[PDB]
Amino acid sequence: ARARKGALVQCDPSIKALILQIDAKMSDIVLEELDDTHLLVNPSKVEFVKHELNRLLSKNIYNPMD
Amino acid sequence: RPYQEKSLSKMFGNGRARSGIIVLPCGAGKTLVGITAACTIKKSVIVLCTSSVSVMQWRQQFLXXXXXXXXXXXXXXXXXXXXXXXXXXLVVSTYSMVANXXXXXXXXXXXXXXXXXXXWGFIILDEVHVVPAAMFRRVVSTIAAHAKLGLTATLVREDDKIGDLNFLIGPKLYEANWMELSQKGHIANVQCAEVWCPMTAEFYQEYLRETARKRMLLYIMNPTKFQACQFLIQYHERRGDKIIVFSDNVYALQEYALKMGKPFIYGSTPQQERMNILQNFQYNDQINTIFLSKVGDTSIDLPEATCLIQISSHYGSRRQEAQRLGRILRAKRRNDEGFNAFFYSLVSKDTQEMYYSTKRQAFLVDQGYAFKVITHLHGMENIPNLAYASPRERRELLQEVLLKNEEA
Repeated sequence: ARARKGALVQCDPSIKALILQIDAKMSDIVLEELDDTHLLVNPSKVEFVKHELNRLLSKNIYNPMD
Repeated sequence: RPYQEKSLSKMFGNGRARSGIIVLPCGAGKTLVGITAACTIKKSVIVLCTSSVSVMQWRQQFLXXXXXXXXXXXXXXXXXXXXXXXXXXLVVSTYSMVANXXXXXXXXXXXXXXXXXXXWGFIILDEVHVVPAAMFRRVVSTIAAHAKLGLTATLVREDDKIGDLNFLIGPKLYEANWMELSQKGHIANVQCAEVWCPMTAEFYQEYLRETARKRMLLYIMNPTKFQACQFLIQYHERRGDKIIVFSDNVYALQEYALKMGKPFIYGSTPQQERMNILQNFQYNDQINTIFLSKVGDTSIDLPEATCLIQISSHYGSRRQEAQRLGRILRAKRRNDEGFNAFFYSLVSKDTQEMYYSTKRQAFLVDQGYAFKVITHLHGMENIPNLAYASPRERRELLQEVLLKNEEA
């Protein structure tokens, strides 16, 4: 009977935990935890939530191979 | 072997005043090249070794040539001594015995007689990749001959000191390509393969909350690594091939060893039990999966088991694992029409250890070996004997890993 607007994010559980860490560091990110592979996230952050993801997967991967 | 005469042609070119490094596989006959050079020079030859088994092998090569008992071929060790004679000599010494500092067991004078009387003329250093260290610089600083030779199999290290050997002993003269040698002699085809196993959520968040070497205790103890490990073990046992499991960590080797119910060899282990496990691996067909640590790999390499599994690993020591892997690969030679050697690297996604194992695979690319990635071989879903496949066993294993973190 209620309807709220958000951003449905579908990803693997590891990326879900990473997004929960983004919400744990910056706040005002994740609105709800739907299941193991979905999340309700503030739309105005999605691009950021994406870009930061790249950053946190750029700090994790390393691999300069030089 | 043709490449051995290709190396001896350089000695046949100039003759006098020469020094360099010759790269030959462990399965090749570099000791035969040392014997031939000793026959060409005919002088007091000293062979620097780090283990007594290599001394016994060099003595066996001396027996393959001629003479060892008469007062000419000497033996230097911490147990006994043997006299020598000029104009011709063959002796093997230990790095730790010649180095030392002030500890003495009334034997450093016996070495300072071989170094004081000036009975030399040919230098042979086994495994030159270990030379980058102060003790070896002291050994070179306490010796001086007319011709020097460096027998080694590898030289990949990240200490940025391998280039110094170009002036400490001499620049590398001949580097044999292991692929062309594989065409000359089937030294087991190298199939490099990384197994990408999924990572659970709890071990992922706990893995991120951990750091340093403690997070390795959360990277190895992943349930999917146990499931894929059992799948590879049962698969190789179904193919009728023996399995060798490597692990840089002793605790993980004991965990997988006790959970798989197979013999294990690690540090502080009695030598009689090690020899018993070796004989059971050589003769008993019921033991086709052994768990070997660095002690079981550096001391002895067996020509059996075409299945090599890698689980535990340490940061930076990827080149050493590539050298040991190369030793197990070169140790398997018998000229077979098939002869497919399989190296598996059990790695989990989003972990800090796979990104160094990729550097190890880069070392495996520099050698010309073939590398391919493997996400998952279909067949593990049909194995009901897999452990830690149920959420109950995954939670219990999680509690065990948490207790292990509380102990460390």
